[PDB]
Amino acid sequence: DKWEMERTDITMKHKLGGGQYGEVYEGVWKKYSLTVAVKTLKEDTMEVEEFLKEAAVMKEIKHPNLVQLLGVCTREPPFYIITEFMTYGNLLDYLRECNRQEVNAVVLLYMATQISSAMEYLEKKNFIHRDLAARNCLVGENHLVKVADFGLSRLMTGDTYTAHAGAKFPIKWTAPESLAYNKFSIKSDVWAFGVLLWEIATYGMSPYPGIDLSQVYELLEKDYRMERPEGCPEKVYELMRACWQWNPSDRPSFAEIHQAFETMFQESS
Ligand SMILES: Cc1cc(Nc2cc(N3CCN(C)CC3)nc(Sc3ccc(NC(=O)C4CC4)cc3)n2)[nH]n1
Repeated sequence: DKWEMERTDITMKHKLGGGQYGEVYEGVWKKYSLTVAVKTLKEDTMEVEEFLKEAAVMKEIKHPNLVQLLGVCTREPPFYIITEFMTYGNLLDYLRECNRQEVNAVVLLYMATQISSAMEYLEKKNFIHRDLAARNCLVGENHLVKVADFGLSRLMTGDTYTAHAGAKFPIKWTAPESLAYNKFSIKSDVWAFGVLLWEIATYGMSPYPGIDLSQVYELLEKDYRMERPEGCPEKVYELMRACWQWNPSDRPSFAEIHQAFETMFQESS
């Protein structure tokens, strides 16, 4: 189709992300002399049919805060996924390494607003992300933020995906129903967003610090929750806590979350 590229239309410049993100490069889309992100997938690093579905899904995503697909090479391995280049890389290192006089309270609101905007779009369009976290958000000029959207899944909003047993999750971002029953839904993304909020409010501290992963589920079922971060506005902490309701249906929608942050951000200005 229109998205398919020739592998030679692109030239690679630099390895990106120190291994933490696989075979990924800063590249050049030669025609337009445009810097792009390139992800190359060797065989035996993914199942082909599922990769193609993930690529098919990206093709339908158009939102200012979701990484924009530019093209794909999907005939002979290695496969390429080509996207717009986000200059500053992942939001986790960005929060950790930033000048906080510049990346201040109002910028943090701005970043949370952008991300919830992305998630509201996914919510409207029947997708779930299942790995929402600061490390999977990308930052560009002027604190522009985009959620990485390569591995999204089609699921009717409100329905539940039951992942296979033996599936491994990033425990500290993972909702109770997901940890216990492998059940994922837009509401488990809302849970994960709450943790993303905490990462933002703390400028990229590791969540549940010091806590053994084996004990996290048990703590949560007894209504333990991370404490309000130093400096974090109470309304924002309230949003965090609303996102970490035990009952999935008690969590707000992303449409409601984004509106709340919209207000705060425009007010903070
Ligand atoms: C997708 C995308 C990624 C980027 N930009 C960047 C930029 C970046 N660098 C920015 C500059 N610092 C100093 C080093 C890291 N490091 C990464 S690390 C990285 C690279 C790729 C992916 N993911 C993908 O390519 C998925 C879409 C196929 C995730 C993280 N990504 N722009 N657009």
